[PDB]
Order: sequence, then structure tokens, then C-alpha cells
Amino acid sequence: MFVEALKRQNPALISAALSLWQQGKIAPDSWVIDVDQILENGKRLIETARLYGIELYLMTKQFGRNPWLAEKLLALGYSGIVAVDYKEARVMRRAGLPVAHQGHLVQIPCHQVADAVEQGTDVITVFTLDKAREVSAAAVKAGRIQSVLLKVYSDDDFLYPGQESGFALKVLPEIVAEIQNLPGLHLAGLTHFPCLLWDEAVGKVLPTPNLHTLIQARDQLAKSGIALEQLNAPSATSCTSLPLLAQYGVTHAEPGHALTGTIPANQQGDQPERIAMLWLSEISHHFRGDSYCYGGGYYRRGHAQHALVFTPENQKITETNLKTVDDSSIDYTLPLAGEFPVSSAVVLCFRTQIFVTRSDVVLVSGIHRGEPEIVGRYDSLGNSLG
Amino acid sequence: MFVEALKRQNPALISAALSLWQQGKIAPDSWVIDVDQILENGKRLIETARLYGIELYLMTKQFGRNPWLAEKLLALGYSGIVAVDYKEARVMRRAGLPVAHQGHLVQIPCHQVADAVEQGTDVITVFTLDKAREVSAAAVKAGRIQSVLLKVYSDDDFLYPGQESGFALKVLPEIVAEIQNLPGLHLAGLTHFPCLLWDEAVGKVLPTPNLHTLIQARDQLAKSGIALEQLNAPSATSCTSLPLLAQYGVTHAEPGHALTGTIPANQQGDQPERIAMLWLSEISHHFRGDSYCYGGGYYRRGHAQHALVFTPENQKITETNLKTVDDSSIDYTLPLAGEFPVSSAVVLCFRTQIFVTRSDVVLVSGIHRGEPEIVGRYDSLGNSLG
Ligand SMILES: [Cl-]
Ligand SMILES: [Cl-]
Repeated sequence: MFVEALKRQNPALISAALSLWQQGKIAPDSWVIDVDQILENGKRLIETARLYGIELYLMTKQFGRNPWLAEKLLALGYSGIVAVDYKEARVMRRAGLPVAHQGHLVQIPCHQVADAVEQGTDVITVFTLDKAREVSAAAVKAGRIQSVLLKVYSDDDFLYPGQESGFALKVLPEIVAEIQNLPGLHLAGLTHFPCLLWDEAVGKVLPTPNLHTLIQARDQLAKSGIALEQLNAPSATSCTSLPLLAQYGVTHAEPGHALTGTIPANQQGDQPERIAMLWLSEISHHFRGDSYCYGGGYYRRGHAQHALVFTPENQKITETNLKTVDDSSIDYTLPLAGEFPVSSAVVLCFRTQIFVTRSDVVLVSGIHRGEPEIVGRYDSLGNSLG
Repeated sequence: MFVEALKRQNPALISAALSLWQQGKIAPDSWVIDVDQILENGKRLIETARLYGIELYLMTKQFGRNPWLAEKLLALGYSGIVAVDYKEARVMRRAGLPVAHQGHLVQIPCHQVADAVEQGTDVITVFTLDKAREVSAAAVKAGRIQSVLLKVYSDDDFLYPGQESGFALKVLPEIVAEIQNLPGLHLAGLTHFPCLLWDEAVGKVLPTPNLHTLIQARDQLAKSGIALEQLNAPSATSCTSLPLLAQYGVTHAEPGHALTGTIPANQQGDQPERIAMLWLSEISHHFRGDSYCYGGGYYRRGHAQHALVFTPENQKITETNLKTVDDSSIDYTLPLAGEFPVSSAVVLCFRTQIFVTRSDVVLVSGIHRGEPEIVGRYDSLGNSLG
């Protein structure tokens, strides 16, 4: 779904990836990241957010919770890293990086609450009073006051599998009263997910009922004198959606895919953020008239559709399509329409979440200058490969 | 699907896991491995195979391509490691371990063929003449002769997504002639997958058409004087299936799940190999009457059905069931029937392939002696966590 955008916005990345593969420097099932471009994208996001006075936390899950990229991006002026789960937080803390937000989308396990509080986490999102009590106890024991966000929801919200969580709007005042009575805590604000979603029919990113629930919650609380310093509204945060967030009084947002240009608003390759990643594989074998490339990077919600096949003998690039993929079996290989020579290179570009796949992540700098150089190699879980 | 077997064969593992979690030593989304038991299972497999004269290669993908376990198991007398793909081979070679078989289920990428040949790989499976030519060239350049296996298939075989590969039976003689003419190669034999499959209706592991195709291929080749030193017949290799393999003249087999007792023949917990793994999680939150545990370990083909919930205040264990899981969205959490306290521990036991998930792998020794001790912590891709 991003091959069109890749061809338009970053053909140099295609050339660099293929060149490095031909040199034997990039193995199949690797996402190749244009470091020059991701940093440019990150800067544009910061400059845009600054005008609106919106603070940004960096989301890294989609590019494989990569600590090298996280460190370089943080240096652009981001307020900290938002860790989707405790394993992502683990990568960041091991790297010596600040974690600004933990608890969303995934809560902090009981035996890790004290570490999150003691090591320093700007805000912690809680989904239950029992978890809030755990955070309060840890804060008191550490002689600190921990800021928290509350995840809210209402019955008309978009509630996705794995994200069914939070305090119902009908009980929010009772919850807030409890939170304000816990000694270890400071109620900093609210969050929800997803707050914005791409609408294909309209052709725009639009607010979701979830965002309206967040606003309604803020407004209800304001009637009882509750002032909230943080309204955190993630999902599809990008340069062109930031003004929309600003209109709703959002104070904090969390770019993830925007950093690599891989947002649904960019399918025509016309957004300020340019495509900064592609997936490289190679032809393994043929079977009954079709070619199969090494798998490992397949993502069910990715809308992978188009593939480029590079044959180094003649340096030819041919477009073909992915055939239907069985989501029930492990993706050892992926089917491509048509026969291509064994050991030809393959390029795809689609929406992924690297952290739930087993792809390598290869960091390439200097593409803007025409001097591509590999500056890092990592796995999908954030480990260096050396 | 293995909770019954776990309760019968290894209740000590349940007790050890919960005890260590209560001590704050095992985080949610960890497979806890009984080292004493996996090594006992590995020994039983070796002793059984030896009587039949079948050689065993160790398959490690399902327990997270773990190099610590691989090394300890190899020491029991295994002929080497079979690496499912080139990333698994990467873990093993970095650990300084011998790789006996590469190429099945996944081929060797072109820029890695020379390393596989030069570093030493007992047999390499090829799916195409072009890959065979690559191996031959590499062998000649390295002044070696490389043994190869051919993957065969026929149209009535069980051919699963990701495993659609090999030479058709109708062209095998032509292929073998070509292979025998390539200077770098020695034709060692044949392989296929799956060669055995559990049959739930019958209640036995049975040969598949794939195994019959392998035998037919061997017999056809024998008519033209081709002698094959290796008939490699993987899938459901275990203590009770080894005599069946022996009856077909299989020379090499490849236990994976048998090492941990997590084979479909063991649902009643009556096989020689005892359950040696469980998955530990924890209650994150509640939503609309149900509890949600941390995810990360879900496997679509795993038949996860039953969960044990441990509440440390009273030390009570309660069985509940997993609710229906949406396989399309990321498993940040998993739904459990009923409400349980936040931060209660959760135990599951089901068929997994750790390498395609993001679970930790925690190695616990001394369970047989009643002195459980953590001797290693790894991620799902084989990296040490420290
Ligand atoms: Cl070519
Ligand atoms: Cl309890």
C-alpha cells in the first residue's frame, strides 16, 4: 500500500537498498531505514507541533523499538519516549533513554511499578483503581509524587481487540475522587486510543468518537473544578493532523508511523513526511508457476499488495503483486505472482508493526548525499545484531 | 490444550513458576522452561532413537531458538542442530554451535551460501536447481564437497502455506542427473514436511502422503542405482513415533516439540516426554465483566483454551477459560472469562512457536530436586536478556 508513495517520495531508498543487497550487506527480511529521512521527518513534526504548543512523545514500536533511532530522534526536541509496553520500556531504559509515558497501550506489571516510579516516568497511564493504588504505594515509598493519566471510554467508542480498557465515562467522577485521595499521585490528565483515524471514503484523517469522549470527560470534570494539564490524544499524529488536534485543545500527541511517512494519509506520497522505510527480501524458490520470497515481515493489517523484483544480471526492476497470504500459518515465505529467478531481490513497502514480526532493521545514513552507509543493524525487538 | 497434561506430568513446574513470580523474578509474557525436564526428555529421545539407529537433529524454533538449551541438549548426543531458517542458523553460529542441517524449511539466501558451506553444514536442503548450482559453486570455491538433500513433493501431499516447495516427483530423475553432474555436491538424500501428523479421530500419529512420496522417490531412484544415505522425515518426531519412522527406513529425524512434551499425542499427559514449559502472564485490568492478561505469547494454531489464575493473598488457584481472541489485531492483552484481581498471576499451556511471538524465555533448573533456580533469561529470538 506504500509502494506508490515510496516511488514518488524516496526512490533513492529503493536504489540504496538494492545496491547494498547486491554488495551482500543486507540480508532478506530486513526493513531498510533511511536515517537522513526519518530525522528530517522527525524535525518537521517537532517544528509543526511547536507552533501549536503541542508536546510530542516518540512512539517506536512500529520501527522495532529501535534504541539507536530513538536516541537520535529524541535529540531533535521530543519530550521523551512513549513505551507501548513494559518490554519496550525495558529496551529504552537499558539504552539509558528517558521514558516519558508508560501504561498505554499496555499497563505496568505489579513487580515493575516501583521501577517505573523510581527510575522516572513523566506520566503513567492507569486503567483501574487497583493499579492506581499500586502506583500510589510505590510513589509514597520512593518519596515522590507520580503524575498519572486516566484512560477513559464510552460505549460508542472504537474499542479494538487488545485495547478494551479504561474507566467508563459514567463512573469517572467517582474515580477522580478516589485518585485525588491517593497520597502518591497527581492527576495530570486523560488519554484514549485511537483519537484520530484515517477515513478512506472521505480521504481525510478525522476525529473518532474516542476523542469526543476524551473531550466530554475533560469538560465534565471541569464542571467540578478539575483542571487537567495533559490531554493525550494518540493515533495518526502527523504534520497535517496536528492542527486538528490543536483545535480540540490536545496538549500532547504521539507520532509513530508519521516518522517514517507510513501513514494512511500518505498513500499518494504527498504528505510532508516522506516514506523512510522499505522491506527487502529475496526469491527463495518457485512452485506451480509462482515465485516465493523469504517471509518474516508479514503484517495482517499491513495491506501489502505490490512487490518490486530486481534481477542484478541486467539490473532490471519489475513490478508484480503479492498473492493471497494465509494468515493462519507462519510466513516462512510469501507468494508473488509470476516466475522470477531464484536469488533475485524483492522490495515491498506497506504498513507494518515491526515489533510483532521477526524482521531485521538495517539503518542506512547518507542517502540524501548519495553516499549510503549502514550505521546499525538490529532485530525486531530492539537488539543490536553487532 | 496442554493444561491437562501439565497438571498431570509437571505440577512442580506450575508451583515453581508461581513461586518465582511472587518473588518478582518472572515478568508476564514469559515461557518458563523446566531445564531438568527438557534434558530428561532429550535423553529419552536419544536413547530411543539409538535402538532404531535413527540419528537426531535438534529443532529449536519452538522454544525461541535458545542457544543455552541448544548447547545443553546437543551434549546429550544429538548429531547437530537443524536450523529452520538463516536467522536461526545465525543464533547458533554466534553461540559457537554446530549446524547440521540448513535449508529446510527455509532456503539459504544467496549471500549466505558461501558461509554455510565454509563454516560447515552437514547437509543443505535445496528446492531448486538454481540454488543447487549456488551451493555447488560455493563448495568448489572452498575446496569442499557439500552434501545436499532434495525436497520432493507430489500433488496429493499435504502442502501448507509457507511450505509450498521442492521438486515434483515427475521430474526427480532429471533433477538427480543434474545434481550428480554438479562438481561441488554429494547427493545425500531426501526430505519433506510434514512426514507424520497427529490424527485426532484415530488418536494416533500417522504417516502422511508426504512420507509416502518420500519413500516412493527413494524407491524410484533405487531402480536407477541411486543410493541415498539420508532419508530425513521430520514433523511429530517423538519417542512413540520413532518406531514408526524406523519401519519406513527413515535414517534421520528432527524432534522439536517432543523436547518439551508439547506434542498433540500428549494431550492426556501419558507420553514418555513430560510437559516442560508453561506460559506465565498476569492480570492487567478488567473490562465489561471480564479480566485481561498481558499478551505477547498468543499463537493462532496453539489451541489455547484454559487458564489458571493465582491470587497470592490466599494462594488460591482457579481455572478459567480464554475467551475468543481476534487474530487480526495485535495481542496486547488476552481476554479471560470472569473477574479476577488486577496483578494476579496467570498460567497457560498450549502449543506455541515461540520464535513468532514476543515472549521472554526463562530457564529454570533444579525443579526435580525441589530447588528451582533461574539460570537464564532470553527473548523469543534467542538473545540473552542478561
Ligand atoms: Cl539476475
Ligand atoms: Cl491476591
